[PDB]
Amino acid sequence: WPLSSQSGSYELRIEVQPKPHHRAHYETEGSRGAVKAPTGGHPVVQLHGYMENKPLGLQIFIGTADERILKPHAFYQVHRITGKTVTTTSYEKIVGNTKVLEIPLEPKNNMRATIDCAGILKLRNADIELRKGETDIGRKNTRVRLVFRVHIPESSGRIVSLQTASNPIECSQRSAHELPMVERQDTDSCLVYGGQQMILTGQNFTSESKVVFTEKTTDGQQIWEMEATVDKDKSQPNMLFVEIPEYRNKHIRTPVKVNFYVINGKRKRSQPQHFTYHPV
Amino acid sequence: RRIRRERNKMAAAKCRNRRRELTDTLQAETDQLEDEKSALQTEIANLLKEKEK
Amino acid sequence: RKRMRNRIAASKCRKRKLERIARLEEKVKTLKAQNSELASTANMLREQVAQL
DNA sequence: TTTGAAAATATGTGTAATAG
DNA sequence: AACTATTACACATATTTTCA
Repeated sequence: WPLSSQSGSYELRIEVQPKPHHRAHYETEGSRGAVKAPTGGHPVVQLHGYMENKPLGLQIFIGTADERILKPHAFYQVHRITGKTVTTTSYEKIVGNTKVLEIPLEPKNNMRATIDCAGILKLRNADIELRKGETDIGRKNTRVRLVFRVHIPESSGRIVSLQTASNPIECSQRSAHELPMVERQDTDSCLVYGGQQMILTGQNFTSESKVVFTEKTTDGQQIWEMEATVDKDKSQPNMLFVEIPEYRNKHIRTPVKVNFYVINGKRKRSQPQHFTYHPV
Repeated sequence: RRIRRERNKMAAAKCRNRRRELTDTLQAETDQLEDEKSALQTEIANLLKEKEK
Repeated sequence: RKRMRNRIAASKCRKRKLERIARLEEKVKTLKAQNSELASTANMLREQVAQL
């Protein structure tokens, strides 16, 4: 369902996130192994607070990423990966104009599930953009999140439905190499004056990297653009040192929400990051 | 009369910028409405949880 | 010379450019409409919970 | 399988012919 | 006439999909 849901009154959390990149494969290709973790291990999600003793069905499907509302991603589909040295997790594949996997959640294992049968398929853009109803162009649109749900039946016969999504994931071979990307920011806010160092940690940061700041209305209109001065004198491998810029109207009396992004050339920019300035 | 090109240059550019800004705006609009829509949906689900005590 | 294939691309590229805008408008109508109705169902439940 | 790229498209820019 | 908006064309670039 593209219908919203939450972390719940209990909690379904992702204990081990996926790697930032995962070149997915087409139908015209040999399948790739299912998504892995940065440690070489695998992604892990479990249900906390399940004081009961019956196996449920955790389902996963490839959702959208970027700064939009979570929605099953139309240009990508989960793929049941073949096998491992040890049959780790079993699967079940179904649809609804988009495939969905269901790996059993065992109480025996603390309602924890190691995801290693989750691969990703890529569909031809022109193939999708065809069906009437679709308004999103696939070009340049290559990011994703692994979405997981669980339906907890209750003693009252109720269904508390939970859902969670991983961190964005790049699937585009080229994009994964070209487009920069923040995964950690040192600070989330500060006051109007700015002039404070924010440590930005991510991938593909070069010496062409510039950090831009934006102000937009609910109207979707850019109201402000300010470039920050990142210490390009010397630094570590992949992490920029950003000097937060002063806000346009230092006289605000209520917190403003802004965005900033990293850019390496006209068409090589990161996804919009969040930031907020506080009044004085 | 090579200026003819300099101008037709902008002429074309103009029109092109027009069709872009237009479509970007639209993309903005739909994206926002989806924002609004989900907010209602989550609310509605919050009231149904609230209701059925 | 390979130009025969491009004329075909652009044509499609442009045609598609348009269809996109058209599809977006219809989607705005649809959403404005849906949202209105949902806005109501919201209020509706609101009063109800406020009387329970 | 996994990696890197050529081969194939898709989209931007400058022109030219043409409608308005 | 003289000028701008429009649309298709060839060529340059940008991304995607097919192959090795």
